[PDB]
Amino acid sequence: EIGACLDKAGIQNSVPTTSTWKADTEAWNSRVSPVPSAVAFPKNEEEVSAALKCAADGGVKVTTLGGNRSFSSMGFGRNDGALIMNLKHLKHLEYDASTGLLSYGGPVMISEAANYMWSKAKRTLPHGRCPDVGMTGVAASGFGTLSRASGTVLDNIESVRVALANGSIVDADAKQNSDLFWGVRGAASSLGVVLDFKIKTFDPPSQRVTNYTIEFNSSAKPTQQDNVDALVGTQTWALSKDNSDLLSIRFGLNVKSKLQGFFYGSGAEAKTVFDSLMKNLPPSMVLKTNEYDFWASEAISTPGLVDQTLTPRRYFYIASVTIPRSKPLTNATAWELFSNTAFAPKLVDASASGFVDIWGGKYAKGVKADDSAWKHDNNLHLVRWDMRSSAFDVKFADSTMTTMRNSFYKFVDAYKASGGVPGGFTTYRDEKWTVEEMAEYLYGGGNFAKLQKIKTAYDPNEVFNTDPQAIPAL
Ligand SMILES: *c1c(C)c(C)cc2c1nc1c(=O)[nH]c(=O)nc-1n2C[C@H](O)[C@H](O)[C@H](O)COP(=O)(O)OP(=O)(O)OC[C@H]1O[C@@H](n2cnc3c(N)ncnc32)[C@H](O)[C@@H]1O
Ligand SMILES: *[C@H]1O[C@H](CO)[C@@H](O)[C@H](O)[C@@H]1O
Repeated sequence: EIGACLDKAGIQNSVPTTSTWKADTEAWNSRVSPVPSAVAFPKNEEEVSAALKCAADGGVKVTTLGGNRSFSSMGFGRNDGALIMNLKHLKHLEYDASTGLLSYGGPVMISEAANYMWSKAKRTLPHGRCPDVGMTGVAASGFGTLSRASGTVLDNIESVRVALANGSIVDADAKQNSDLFWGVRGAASSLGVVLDFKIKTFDPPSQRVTNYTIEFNSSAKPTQQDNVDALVGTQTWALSKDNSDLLSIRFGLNVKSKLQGFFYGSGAEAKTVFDSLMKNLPPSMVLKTNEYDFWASEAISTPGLVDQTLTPRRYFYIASVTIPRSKPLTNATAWELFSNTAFAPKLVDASASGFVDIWGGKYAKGVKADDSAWKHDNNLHLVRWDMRSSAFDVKFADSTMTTMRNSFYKFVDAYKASGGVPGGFTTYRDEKWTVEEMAEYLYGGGNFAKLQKIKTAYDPNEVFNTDPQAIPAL
């Protein structure tokens, strides 16, 4: 039926009959498998509106595909029976030297954007650390090595061009369709088919880049306390006058934790930075560094960048929260994090691992709660803990993910108990959030109500409600 309306309009489409149905509806997380009603492949903006009319006519719900690297298979549902908007014909990358803006859309990959910007203008741009993530999907937040210095991916979106539920295609930015743009910066999937993003680009912040590892020396016998002190001390440094936003810090959460990242600088500059950080750390930890040119370092931070490499599918689950600078970790809450992650009993049939990405810095201090639908003002930490099996065709029981989830939220609850009001990270959204949880974590500070108001205005028939976490209308 939906497939017949589409065929009527001249729109290339896949339905369960089509010989390529299986390949066209394969999501990245093998644990979450939406069966959609159809996949549309519009060739221009006319076909985008014509496909949405078919869905509106039929009552079919719509979601649109980015790079198909959702940690929770969001791009295909997750509810069954949706129309999938595959924008592969609208793929583009265009750098406007007058504005410094990169314009992009369709299933454009992080690695593709970086290689273009590099060979076009020897420039960089905010991006995550997986090469095959879609730039459109990661603009729901997006944390990279330069984010302490330059903001998240979402923070650098200057405008979008959106196809709406009734076929109108509009431009939105801070000056025009401003409430829709606000909503798109955090709830894009609930609001339109976004056909174009404009992200700000940057000259590399240094010629040379020092990548580093800080870890306990091989003879140290680190306890839980030693690990806590390394985390709290890293926090102390980031909050100190010694802090540099040119230092990315991924704090690997393990019984022998370690810090890894990149300093955008060389020579004595890095040595002064590393020195003030080490002096905040347990005395048994040791620093190791290497030095590369800027572009080579990008292939280190984003492995597989230069060959635009693909990531294997995973039987996967992630839970994540942000720590706002309004409640930094205390030794007690830092302790609860370790007890529930690295020092938790191992999972019977999955590997759990993760890190605290250190956030903070000047840019985040100047993000206001209401700058976007996604509330991300003045964050200090990004906590990620995930589980995976060894192979996409190897599963772990639901009860295993339950156990892991209850442990992580024991930490979150202790953090709350300490006074903290944890936030969320859209690209690391908890697939098991209720709406109550999704609003508190992603859309706090009264953002959610304003979000519903914008939803009710721009999609009142809930065409864009393919997921239990899609924003409901009034
Ligand atoms: C590394 C790896 C290996 C994976 C699988 C994910 C990673 C990652 N590294 C990350 C990192 O360093 N930093 C991050 O912040 N996130 C990282 N992620 C997670 C990744 O950012 C997210 O999973 C993100 O959702 C990926 O986006 P995607 O490739 O576009 O995935 P989908 O195609 O499934 O879309 C995601 C979500 O957004 C909606 N969407 C996409 N494109 C849209 C347009 N044009 N208009 C409207 N809505 C759009 C999808 O419908 C879906 O809800
Ligand atoms: C999408 O459309 C298909 C074909 O009409 C249905 O079978 C499905 O249940 C969903 O409504």
